[PDB]
This record gives sequence, structure tokens and C-alpha cells, in this order.
Amino acid sequence: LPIDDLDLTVRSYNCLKREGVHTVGELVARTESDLLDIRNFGQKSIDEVK
DNA sequence: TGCATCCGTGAGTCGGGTAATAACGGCCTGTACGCGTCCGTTTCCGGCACCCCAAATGAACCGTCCCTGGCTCCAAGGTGAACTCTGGGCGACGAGTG
Repeated sequence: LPIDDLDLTVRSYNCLKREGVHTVGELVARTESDLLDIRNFGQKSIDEVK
């Protein structure tokens, strides 16, 4: 599924659109350390992804 | 009444073909073939009695497949805010630096 289909918010949508993360398959493949490396990452984004 | 004298029986299996003598006119005809002429056949040009036959020549024709009128009734486009990152700019502080 697309991550946006999970009814996410402004910062997460902008991060997935500018960078190019499209499906939750790559998110479930990527670990928490591999996803928190992004700069200007939001604590709310971390909480919702967790 | 033997006795020789034939006499007639029989005796296995999957390169070819090799020749004389005196014979010779003369006449008849029988069938197949050739010549010339003649005639039924058939084969092809032409005409109306008309048989008309026909695509081509005049309508509608009107329902339908094209235009115009305008009316809407809604979702795309334009209008705010604030806000939550997003980022720029800013100040603080130090231990390797001088």
C-alpha cells in the first residue's frame, strides 16, 4: 500500500513526495534506524510510523 | 531254347542369338490407291416483324440527421488563515590552537 493511503500528515507527505518513498513495502523493509536518518525528521512522523 | 542284340528305362543345384546357291523372261489380275467432277451440308453476312429493356431522367419526400436557443445546477478554480515543519539567521561555549 502507499504510505499516503494510511492517512498521514503534512510533513510525512512532503518527505515522501520530495524524496520518492511510495509504498509501505519499502517502509516495512527499512528499519527504524534506516528511516530516522533523514534530516528534518519529525517526532510525530517517527511515532506514527512506529 | 538260350543268346546276343538291341531297346528302352533312369542318373541335383542357383555366359544369351551362330547360314545356300545358276535360275530368269513373259503375261494376268486383284486389291489399294489416285484423278476428276458433282452435290448435300453447314457456315457465315444481313434485314426488319417487332419482343421490347433498360439504366438513365423528371418529380416528391419526409423523417431523420444535421444546424441553433438557452437553461440550467455543479464541480473546478479562486480566496482567507495558521501552522507545523522547514529553514535562515543567531547566540553560546570550548580545547585544540598560537
